[PDB]
Amino acid sequence: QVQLVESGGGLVQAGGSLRLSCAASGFPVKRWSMTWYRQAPGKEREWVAAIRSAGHWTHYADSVKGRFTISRDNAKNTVYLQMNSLKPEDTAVYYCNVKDEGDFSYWYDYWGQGTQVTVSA
Amino acid sequence: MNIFRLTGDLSHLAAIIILLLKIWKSRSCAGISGKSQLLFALVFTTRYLDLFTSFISLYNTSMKLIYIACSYATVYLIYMKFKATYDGNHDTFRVEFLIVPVGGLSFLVNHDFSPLEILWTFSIYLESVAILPQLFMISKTGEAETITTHYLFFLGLYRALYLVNWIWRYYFEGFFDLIAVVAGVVQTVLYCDFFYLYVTKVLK
Ligand SMILES: CCCCCCCC/C=C/CCCCCCCC(=O)OC[C@H](O)CO
Repeated sequence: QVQLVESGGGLVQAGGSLRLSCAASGFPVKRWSMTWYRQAPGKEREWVAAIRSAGHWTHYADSVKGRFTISRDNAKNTVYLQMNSLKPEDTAVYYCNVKDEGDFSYWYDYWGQGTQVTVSA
Repeated sequence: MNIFRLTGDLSHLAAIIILLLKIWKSRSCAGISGKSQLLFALVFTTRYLDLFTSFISLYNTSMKLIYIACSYATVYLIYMKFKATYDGNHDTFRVEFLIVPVGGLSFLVNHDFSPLEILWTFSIYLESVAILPQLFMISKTGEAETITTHYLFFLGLYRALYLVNWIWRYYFEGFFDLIAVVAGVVQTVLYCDFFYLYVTKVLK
């Protein structure tokens, strides 16, 4: 029902910056949330940043507070993750996930393919 | 995970079906607040107004219809079919001091000022205080012949599972809806007083 495509990943220096983008395609719903996850090699998946379809609400994991910025652009069906002052621990495959916040929509839960982000020491 | 919200909704639906069947099979709505049932029907009407608009799934549209049909049928049984057993003289709560302040609060305090967000915020706020006419009725008379133990159990399991859902989504997904959580805590505290009045006044 919804396909998500992520871009903006790659290799960058320690202290560098990157902006990821999650482009949404398909049939929309009125109220949704979008969350960025990452899965470093050998580790469990963890949430990074979270945003809703409207409002000023944002949430950032403790390890990325003050360095990452999540933002919306409904004119493009896109949500961005600005990652500033990257450290080698931020090396992971980043995934965006969109969920329908409406009732009775337990399986309207879609994920991108993932984008590699590597930070050299 | 999405297990706590699903089992919470199914527990909520079970409570709705148990009450509807209790009124139908016992041919009486003695002890039921028709005003609270009217408020719950208004919660589902304002939240699921995009029923025929916005098709997402067949489980989604039918479940919205099940809640509406069951809530409207319960209202029909209280005010039309079995109105002879409706204790109107005890269902004295002035719901104007609920709908009007909740309506004003939804326009004042919300996540985004848009018709669909205001409507959702209204149904969230209203659902948290929709049980108040039922609470004031039992507190006045000490009776709730139609309210059964299994009905209250599934309502309580519905509130407990939603609480688990808030904690799970916060810790594992970073998601939290401050409006939904604060209103949900108010609703859960009111249900606990609902359970406290039934156990202390109706039982013993
Ligand atoms: C008699 C009337 C009874 C009514 C009973 C209602 C019970 C639920 C109340 C919730 C208050 C809301 C608490 C959370 C408020 C959060 C506000 C917020 O985050 O607002 C963002 C805003 O959009 C930035 O401009």
